[PDB]
Amino acid sequence: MLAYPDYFNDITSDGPISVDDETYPLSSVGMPYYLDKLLSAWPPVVFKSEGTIPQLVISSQNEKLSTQEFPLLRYDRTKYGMRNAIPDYVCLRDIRKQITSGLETSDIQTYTSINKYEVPPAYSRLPLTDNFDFTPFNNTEYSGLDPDVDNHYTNAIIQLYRFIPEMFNFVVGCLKDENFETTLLTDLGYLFDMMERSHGKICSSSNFQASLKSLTDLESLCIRESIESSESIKRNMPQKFNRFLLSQLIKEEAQTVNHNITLNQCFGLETEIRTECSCDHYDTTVKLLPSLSISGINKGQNILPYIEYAMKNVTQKNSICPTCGKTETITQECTVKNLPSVLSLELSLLDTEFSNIRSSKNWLTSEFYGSIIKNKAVLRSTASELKGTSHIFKYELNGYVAKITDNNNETRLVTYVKKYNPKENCFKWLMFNDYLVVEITEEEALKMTYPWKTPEIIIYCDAEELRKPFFSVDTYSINYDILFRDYFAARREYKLLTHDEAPKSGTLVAIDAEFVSLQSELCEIDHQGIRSIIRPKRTALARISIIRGEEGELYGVPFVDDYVVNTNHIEDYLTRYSGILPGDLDPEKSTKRLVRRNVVYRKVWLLMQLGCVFVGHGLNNDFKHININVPRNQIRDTAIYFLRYLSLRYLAYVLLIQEGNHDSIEDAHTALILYKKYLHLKE
Amino acid sequence: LQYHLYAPEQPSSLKSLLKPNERSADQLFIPNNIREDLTKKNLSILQVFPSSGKVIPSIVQDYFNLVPLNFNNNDFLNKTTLFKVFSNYDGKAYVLKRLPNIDKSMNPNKISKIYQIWSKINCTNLIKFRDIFQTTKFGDLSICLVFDYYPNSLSLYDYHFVNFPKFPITNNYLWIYLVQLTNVINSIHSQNLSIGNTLNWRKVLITGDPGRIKLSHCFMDLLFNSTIEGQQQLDYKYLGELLFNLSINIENSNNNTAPKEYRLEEITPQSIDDMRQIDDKFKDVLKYLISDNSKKSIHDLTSHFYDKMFMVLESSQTYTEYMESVLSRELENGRLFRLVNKLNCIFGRIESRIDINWSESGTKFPIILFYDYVFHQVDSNGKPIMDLTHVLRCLNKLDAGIQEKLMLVTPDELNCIIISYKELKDLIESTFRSITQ
Amino acid sequence: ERSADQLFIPNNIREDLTKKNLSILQVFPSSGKVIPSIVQDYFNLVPLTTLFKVFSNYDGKAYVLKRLPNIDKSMNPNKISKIYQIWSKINCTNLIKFRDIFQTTKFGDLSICLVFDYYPNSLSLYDYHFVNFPKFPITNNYLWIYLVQLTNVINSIHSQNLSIGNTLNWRKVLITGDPGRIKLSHCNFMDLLFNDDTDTVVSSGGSTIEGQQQLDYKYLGELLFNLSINIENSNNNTAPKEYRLEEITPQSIDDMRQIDDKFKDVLKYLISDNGDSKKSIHDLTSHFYDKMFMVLESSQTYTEYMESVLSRELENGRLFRLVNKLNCIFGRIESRIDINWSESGTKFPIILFYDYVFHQVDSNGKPIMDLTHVLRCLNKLDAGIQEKLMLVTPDELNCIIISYKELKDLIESTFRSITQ
Repeated sequence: MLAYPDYFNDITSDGPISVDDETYPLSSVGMPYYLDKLLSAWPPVVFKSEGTIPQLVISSQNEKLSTQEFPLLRYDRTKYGMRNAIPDYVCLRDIRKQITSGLETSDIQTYTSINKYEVPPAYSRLPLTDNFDFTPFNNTEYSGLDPDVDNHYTNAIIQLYRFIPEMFNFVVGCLKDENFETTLLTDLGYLFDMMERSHGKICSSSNFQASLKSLTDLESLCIRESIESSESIKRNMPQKFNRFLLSQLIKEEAQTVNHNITLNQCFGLETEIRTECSCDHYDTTVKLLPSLSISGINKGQNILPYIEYAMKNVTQKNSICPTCGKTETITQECTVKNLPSVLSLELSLLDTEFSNIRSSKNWLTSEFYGSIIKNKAVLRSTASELKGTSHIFKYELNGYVAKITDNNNETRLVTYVKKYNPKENCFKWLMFNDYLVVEITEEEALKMTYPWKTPEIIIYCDAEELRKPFFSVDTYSINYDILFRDYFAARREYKLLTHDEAPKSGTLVAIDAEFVSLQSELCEIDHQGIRSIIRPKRTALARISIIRGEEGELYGVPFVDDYVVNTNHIEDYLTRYSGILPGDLDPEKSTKRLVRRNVVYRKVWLLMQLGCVFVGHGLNNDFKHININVPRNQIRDTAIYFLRYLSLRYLAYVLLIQEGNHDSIEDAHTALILYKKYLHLKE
Repeated sequence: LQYHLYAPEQPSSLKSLLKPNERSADQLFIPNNIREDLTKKNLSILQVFPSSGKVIPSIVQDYFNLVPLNFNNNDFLNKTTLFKVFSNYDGKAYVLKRLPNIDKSMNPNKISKIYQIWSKINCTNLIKFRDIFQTTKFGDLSICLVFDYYPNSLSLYDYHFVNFPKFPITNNYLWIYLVQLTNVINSIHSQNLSIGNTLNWRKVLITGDPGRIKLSHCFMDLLFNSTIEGQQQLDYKYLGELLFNLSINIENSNNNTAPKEYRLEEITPQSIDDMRQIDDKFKDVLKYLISDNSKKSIHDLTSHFYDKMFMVLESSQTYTEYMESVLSRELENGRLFRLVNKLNCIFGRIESRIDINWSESGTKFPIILFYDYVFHQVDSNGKPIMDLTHVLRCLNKLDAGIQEKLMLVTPDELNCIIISYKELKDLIESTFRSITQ
Repeated sequence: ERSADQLFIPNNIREDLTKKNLSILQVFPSSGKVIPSIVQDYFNLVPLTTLFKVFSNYDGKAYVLKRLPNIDKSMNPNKISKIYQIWSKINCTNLIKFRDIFQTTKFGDLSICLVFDYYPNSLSLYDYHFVNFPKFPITNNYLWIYLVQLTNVINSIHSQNLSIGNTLNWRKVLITGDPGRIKLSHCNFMDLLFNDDTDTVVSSGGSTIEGQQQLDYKYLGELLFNLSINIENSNNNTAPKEYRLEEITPQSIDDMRQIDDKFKDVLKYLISDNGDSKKSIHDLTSHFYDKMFMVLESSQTYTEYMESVLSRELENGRLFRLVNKLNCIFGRIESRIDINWSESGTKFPIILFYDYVFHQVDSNGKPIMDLTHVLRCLNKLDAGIQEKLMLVTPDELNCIIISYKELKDLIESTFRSITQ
């Protein structure tokens, strides 16, 4: 009937014209008279897609198994997202330009905006950061983090974990012993010590990030698999990072002397997976997992059912078993036996679900009660609503990390957190975006209504355990051995400390350090004189030297003189400004070479903890690149107020000579003498 | 008879709000005014009305399918002088003007002479003059002229004050008018021929905006049963009449007030000096045109304004580039359309619909996946949306042979296929050919 | 071939333009950092090697980038600002527009880069007339046109008190579009950029701008001279001879063989220095006159031609929109397993109709695609005509009757439902 030629349409045409004919114009058949709007009329839609900057145990398929030679089948989170989605559009010019002070100082701390869609100033990108002192951004007593590291988003996550009492107290606790073999746990401990110690100004994650980057050179396979603007891609990474960090830390806490494995208890989830099929015979496994990843279908009122399903779920995936090679759809059922003291939630969802979540009111529950019955974990909002053993655990929201996409459609990460105040028996809510810290109201904290905000990571903790106080490392007795002995994994001379001198509060020591540049600062200049800094400078520690300050000048013997031997494939060694070998690399290096592994950092840190004052040509630059800050009490240095800074070699001749290549100990020594001059000079 | 429902322009506020990268649906395509004009042209040329053997000629000379244009007549008394015509040779139509009831047969030699002289001259902005001939089909012993058509052309008079919604007549345009008229004058005088004194508002038609001015009638007396130089200079005054008269009614034009017309006799230099809103250079030019001798030369007149001549050239060239751009884009749209037709032909086949994914075979799967990729678009946040410029990019890229690579994703989201556009074009064309035979 | 002034009419327009946008679209290079991935607002670089074709981020409008490969030290940003401010304002048809100048380290050497509007498949006069096969031999008319447009550039540049420089040679001025449209490129920005002192405050001695301003006249003379003289070398296939102000003598321009003596007078005016030159655009143009009418005439002619060819093609865009919308609505994954889109459902006629238009059966035995069928169906649907169509399920027992208007309303309703 309808087949060509039909009587309806084709009756006029004697033979078919092919679509590929250019001689035959499309105008050949005119439209008849129309009294109404055409379908071809296009609705008033804006088009944002063009000029988008590209790139920001089973195989094959289940039911897709009819294939040509072509397909390679790995997918989802790693690359893109939901099928054929259009990428959001970001314009670089608008991205790199915006901030000086923002032109605003006081109004920047306002977290609420009258417009629902508008992104508040606090969430907006903060300016990048000679030396500049940013006072107005943080009025709280809790430190913020510097945005400049290899990948800054991690900060958001770390700050969160900082407020988990168990986590913090444990990791800071592990500083008491050596534990040099564990990079991440220790470095994170020191970082924790920074954020804790300074009720005040900012701390940097640089050493942590460096160590992590060095480490990446089953979980390692996962994060490496996820691995390939420089900073741009949060695509699925932060979730994965959460898993990697947690799991790795558990792996490392094994290596500590006591084998404490407290994390294994605290974040630990016994996961029971049962596979039902043939040719696998039967297989049942149980494994401890740090975090649970949430997905789902409704089969809601609020977040809890998602959690419940995450804890007990049966899913069907098509697998090939190593037992017998039969490849078929297999059914796995996994349930978790226990409820941890602290649990971490990784949100991987269809964006539609994110929409539905934004639609719901108070979708995130401030607190909930939960217990296991049968083999099935159950979680409900109120004690009575569940009936059972009445052995129930109270879980309160400790904090969460949220992704923010502003109007320019660039992506940043921010942290929401809760802290206990023992007096008044109260809770306070805080937001951390990089070096910006704001005390905020609960109602704003829980509100999911905002369209830019998407939840990424959510951390829940036990009510009784959360209210336990935070403890600084000072309460524990600390191992000072590395100060008194030598660990080196050639320099002329130096003398290790003995038990007699007793460095303590008031003790005087001298220090200087020398650095090597891992990266050069690169600028781009458009019209109208705007300095765009792309690829920021990456600097690493090279040499550290500390000499005795007891009895005034006294002994000329160095407390420690150390080379750090770090290999990131340096661009330039700055040999002129500071003597560097090069080739300090561990295998071929003739010098006392120690993997920094906090150890030099440990010397300086135990020193500053004991409260011994530091001397130098200037403390700030050096300490800033050592990734440690010390109170002004220890701070005193030679350089004096002059029309910026003052140069030491210049001052030496004035104080009576000088040479082109200067050992660090020399600068430190001369510095110490200069301080001695400064005291007696008085008026 | 007319429809503005082809497509509504998007609201002005949106266009104002648009970011530089951001495009709107009309901007991808040909703007409405040009397409409407061209469409009206096509319709007006193409329209053919039925005819009677005895009321109107079946065939005349080399010409047929005659239809009268009843509306253009100054004759007022007798049936219309001018008719629309389709030529036998070449088509493209043309215009014909009838000259009825001639006293006595004029010799063919004279007609041949007139033809040779007026055919010899070729100038744009001067309506091309085609074959002239005498025929009996009217049985009035009638001699007729043939011109190029140049459809929907309005006289400057009709252009600004009446025919369309009234148009503002800014002096800038006046400059262009002056330049083009200067061109036709120079071109006709180059053949030493005399102008016709048809230079007044009427009979001077505009086409091809911005302002392409052309003279039509351009001398009819030579057909009929002072020296050359005298007339040749005399016309300067006529042009002056035109430009002055235009110049004075500008204010009347803006508020669409009724015009005043003035003859060259009424013109006073002081009155010219009196007028405002005009560039003193152009005023000086008008002064040159109206005043009596030092014979008036093309040299001096053109010598008055060099810069504005360059201005006119600039405008013309810019517009040319504009038109090229629009033409390129729409031709591209056509090709792309055909492509979409082939892609559509392969996709969604009824034979193919019994799997949850719609590919019948495994060979056809990648193209179908691609179809899903281009046409079935999902916004971020997970809501469906259809972009066009995306579609244009993918289709355009596919038409070419370029090696850019695509990650195509299955409807499971579990799986993917990696493919290069060259392989896609080859695959689509080969498959299409296979299906079609 | 040789023609009257139709001059801007190209031999084959469709081929040229299609090839042009095709040339615009192509990007080969990716992997290596020899050519970096992204520079400022610019990306998708392809070499033309110091010179690249680039797609901008901001505009999304393809442009070209000039690399300017090594720089002593950091450029005084104010100078760059000066260059941008000065040349961004100027607008000329025959001078390729200057959009953005910037300094970048992305090459891993210190490079300053310029960006110009794109004019694809454009060749230099050197290449166009003499070497590249087949070569169109310079006819006096074309020469006149060249002269007029370059003169335009002279007027436009000098009117803003800037000098064009030593770029007036033919190889640095390219043609855009095959037959007649000319454009020049670089304009010697090097003078303004690389100088420590230009304060643009003349002492009593006076400014140095005028001298260069005359120099431009001289250079124009050189270009036009070389082209005009090498004409015979062009007509027969042969290599050209090059000349310079130093080498150029009037006795020879008078000893020229095929040239209009008027052009000889023009060349003479341009090449010669006089005790008082005072060369103005006015005098030279006074030499010119009618040739302006020639270029304008050709321009209008080309406009008319393009309008003519465009007329046939204009309808297709609409069709594009229509098939695009229908395509949007038809095959969505969620729509695949819905009960509405099933054999008994509201949406079913859409599938049946689409099958009807696009999926044809010859003698019930194979597929065929008729174009006029597709256009007829689509046009009639767009118009929304009250006319009835009989569609089959096709489980062949029962059928559905539907009118094009109802199809139109239904389709738009569905589309609106999917969107928004």
